[PDB]
Amino acid sequence: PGRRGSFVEMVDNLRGKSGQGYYVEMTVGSPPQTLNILVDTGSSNFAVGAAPHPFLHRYYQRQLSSTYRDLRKGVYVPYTQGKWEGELGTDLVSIPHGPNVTVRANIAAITESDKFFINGSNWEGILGLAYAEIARPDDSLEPFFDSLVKQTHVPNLFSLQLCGAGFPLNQSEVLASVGGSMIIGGIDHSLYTGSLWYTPIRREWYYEVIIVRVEINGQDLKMDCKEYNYDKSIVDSGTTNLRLPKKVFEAAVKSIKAASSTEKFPDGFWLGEQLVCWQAGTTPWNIFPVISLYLMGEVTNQSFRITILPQQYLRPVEDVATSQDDCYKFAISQSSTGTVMGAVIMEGFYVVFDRARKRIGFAVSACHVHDEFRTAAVEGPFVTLDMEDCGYN
Ligand SMILES: C[C@@H]1C[C@H]1CNC(=O)[C@@H]1C[C@H]1[C@]12CN(c3ncccn3)C[C@H]1CSC(N)=N2
Repeated sequence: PGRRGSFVEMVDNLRGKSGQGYYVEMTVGSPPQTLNILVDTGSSNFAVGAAPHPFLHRYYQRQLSSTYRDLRKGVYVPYTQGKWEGELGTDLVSIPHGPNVTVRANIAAITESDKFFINGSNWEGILGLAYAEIARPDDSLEPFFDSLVKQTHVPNLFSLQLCGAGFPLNQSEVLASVGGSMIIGGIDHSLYTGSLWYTPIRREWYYEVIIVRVEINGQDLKMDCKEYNYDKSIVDSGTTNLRLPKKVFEAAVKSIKAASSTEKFPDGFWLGEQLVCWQAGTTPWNIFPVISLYLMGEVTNQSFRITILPQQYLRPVEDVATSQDDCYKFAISQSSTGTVMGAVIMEGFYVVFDRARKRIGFAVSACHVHDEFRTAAVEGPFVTLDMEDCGYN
């Protein structure tokens, strides 16, 4: 049967790119104040700029909202590479290109920050879509999606199609371009090809999953599978890169270098810091390997795999000269906090966050970048034993 798309009202509601984030339009307050909001599956707070900042063109003005409620409590969120801090309250919230509902939700009004807002990103706040366990300051602060489900008939599921262009976008192009879809309350069949395969959500905190096998061009990385999930593996639209635990990163980069050895790149490239450039149109995709992550299936002793191309893990960037060369950064990097399946991974796939059934679905994205010879893939099943043992305790 032909694939019908039954969520037209939400298709194409995102903008952005992997390096700066994908965002959706929201409104807060009465009368509605429009803000662009980063979709972040790796955190659980709805937090919006609420005071001037050099990188904000607008911000939430609580004094202008008749429906604002002050919770008279602060929240401070320091993290590895930045901080956000603010004041808790509630207000009415809508998603214009979302379900036709308005809900009362917690909002952290950000008053101070450090390397949080991104120059030219076009977003003014973040929508943490993960679970209450990791909400700040504590799990009593109900996340937005939990409020949405509790207050409306919206089904307890959302799905993301993040669409990488495969080439750089400036602020102008990125403002005019469709960056993907967030389907609130359903699955839109127009956004993917082939079958959806589901992996269990291991625990409802982050969107935690279990990786059971890794291959580079079909060659097994051959690590103890616990290494792949040390100390967790998560799906995080608020991270650019595929991030891998130190040991796994070292093994993966060794293998990717070996596969790509017909061309030599500086250390700075492999450290994700330095761009590589080729003459227009000549990027040698074929010398770079595909990468497969096998995920625990829903059936006992079954796994499936997702396969990405260099068109996913090489992130398009602009040159210093803004030349006609095609340039990229290596978007795989080291983690000390587990595997992070970030935006560059997610760009390969339509990802279904099936909270109701405690599972995450993957299918090949209708908007993934590929070439005439290779495409991204989601394939199964494989017989895989002792998969629970891959999880870290
Ligand atoms: C793809 C986009 C270009 C990337 C920029 N990403 C971001 O600015 C992300 C929103 C942030 C955070 C908000 N963070 C946090 N940690 C604990 C509790 C609440 N918030 C951590 C911080 C980094 S990782 C993450 N998923 N979310």
